[PDB]
Amino acid sequence: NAMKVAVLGAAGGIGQALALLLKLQLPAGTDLSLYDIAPVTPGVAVDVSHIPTAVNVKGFSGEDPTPALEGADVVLISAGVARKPGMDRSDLFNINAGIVRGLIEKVAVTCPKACVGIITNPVNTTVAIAAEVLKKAGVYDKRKLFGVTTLDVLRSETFVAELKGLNVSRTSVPVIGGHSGVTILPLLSQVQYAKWNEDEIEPLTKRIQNAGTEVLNAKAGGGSATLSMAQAAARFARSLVKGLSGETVVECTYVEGDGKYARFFSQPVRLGKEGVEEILPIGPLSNFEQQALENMLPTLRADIELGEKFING
Amino acid sequence: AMKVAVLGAAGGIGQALALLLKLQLPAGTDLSLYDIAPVTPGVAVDVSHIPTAVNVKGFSGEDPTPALEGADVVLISAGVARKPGMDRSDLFNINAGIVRGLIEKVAVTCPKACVGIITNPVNTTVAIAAEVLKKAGVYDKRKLFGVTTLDVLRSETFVAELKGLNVSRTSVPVIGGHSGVTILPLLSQVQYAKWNEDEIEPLTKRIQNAGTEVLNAKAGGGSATLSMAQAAARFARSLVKGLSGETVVECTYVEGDGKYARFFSQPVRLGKEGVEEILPIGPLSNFEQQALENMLPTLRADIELGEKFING
Ligand SMILES: [Cl-]
Ligand SMILES: [Cl-]
Ligand SMILES: [Cl-]
Ligand SMILES: [Cl-]
Repeated sequence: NAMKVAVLGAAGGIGQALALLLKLQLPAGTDLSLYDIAPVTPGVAVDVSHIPTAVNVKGFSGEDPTPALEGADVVLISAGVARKPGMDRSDLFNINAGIVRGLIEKVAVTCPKACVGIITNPVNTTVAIAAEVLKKAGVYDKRKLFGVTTLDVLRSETFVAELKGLNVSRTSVPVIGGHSGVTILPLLSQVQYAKWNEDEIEPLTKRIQNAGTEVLNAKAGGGSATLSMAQAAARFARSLVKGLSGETVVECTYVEGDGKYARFFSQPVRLGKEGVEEILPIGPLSNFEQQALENMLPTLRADIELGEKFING
Repeated sequence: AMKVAVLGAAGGIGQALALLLKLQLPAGTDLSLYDIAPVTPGVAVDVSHIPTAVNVKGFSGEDPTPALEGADVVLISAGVARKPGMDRSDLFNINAGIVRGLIEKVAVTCPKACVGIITNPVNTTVAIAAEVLKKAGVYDKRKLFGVTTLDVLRSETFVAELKGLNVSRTSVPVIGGHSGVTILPLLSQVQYAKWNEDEIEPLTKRIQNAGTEVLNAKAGGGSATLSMAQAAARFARSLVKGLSGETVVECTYVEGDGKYARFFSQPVRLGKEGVEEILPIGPLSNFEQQALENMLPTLRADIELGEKFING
């Protein structure tokens, strides 16, 4: 089963780093298709094609992603602008909403059965945009639409391991909710081998929720979280590919589930041959987490409604 | 606890290289990032969120000394890249000065480090680095390298595709230098490959002009950055392994016996002091012997240009 992974937004900061990681991490025989408007894109593919791995790479540019999307099983969307010094979530939605819409319109007609991973922010909102564009095209499969939240997981694993003296490579931290601010809810109470003092929970939780700011407000001037976001995306794509290939994997991801909390909600999901295999429950929460969960819902629902309205008016 | 420093960590190669090193270096290795651009501390914070046991820190401003404290390996990728129509030598005027400045700081801050020059033109900038190191009275031939590893990746890739070999396990030696006519893949030493008369020259020319092929395909967006980062990361991993006591052999541009040129790329066993032993190029085919004769005058001029930038 020769998998095909397409990257829409392969010329941007996240996109190029993601192209590199996929070239190095994808299983042998996988096809990697890179697309973006900029004419540098075919050149990004040629650059990447020189790395000696058994992953076939092709690059495409111009206004039409259809050629790049041919036979795609996984479509990763990293197009648009990332959060940079002096930009609010409003700037992201302002620029990225129309970009995501146009790309999904092409996914809908070119590879409607692909699993789509939305990396472009704000994920809470941009995933709803994608769902509505797919619905309008009459091909919406909620098992195949994902908001990539994995970066919150990487950050959680890194900080928990640092603070509690655990193995950074083998520490597991579930993260539920959404992908921004108070919607990011790391389930610190479910981490093994970590004894928490009351005073550590809130500061660590706020640190994880506000981690993007540490990058933007770094000394001397700061920048965007380009590289960690690419690795988070690559890690997610890896899990999707495994699921599509028949291997059992579980990832916290933003999907349209039972709607008990919000239409879209990130929780553990077992991935399979059709994308979502089973949306697993969030498990037991501490009083702090239960409270944090209840607190985020109005913000999350608003993020969702903003994306739905962008397409439906 | 080994320490790897990247001078030019905010550029295209640099950022990608910071990412790969964070993911590929052994557990407990320190990674230090520096660039004049003020985004560099942010690049390190960005990379630090990736959960691996590699500790990373970033530095900016005009002084790289803080970034070089205790470095065992120093990778220099700073400077500008090619524009469509240029050869690697046309970058000399801008990059010669950037390399000199950085090496003056390496010379006084971490003179015992293995220095890998990625900044083009490598054939010349390595010579610049050597002479700067000599004026500081700390030049150690065993610790200065021109990174040619991208020629090896390209060779491995093109040979595996053309000859039906395993791309992960095909070994292709590459000698000479790092420029159009100085890159010499020793296709005759590749195992499991019967070469047709008409296959050798086109494949050699393809390996030699690969940098130009990426440059043209990017349509003004620069030269190779992503494959170059992996090539630089692989070379760094080999140096670290050598420094740690493991045996590894890599084709790399170093100051040897001067038989071909003062600096020449050939297989080198790496060890605790950097170069452990510069190995012979082995048997060459008639085509390879002739390709080697044809490059020597160009290679010698590339070196002399770098020597004259510092000495006069
Ligand atoms: Cl490699
Ligand atoms: Cl979001
Ligand atoms: Cl890697
Ligand atoms: Cl990871």
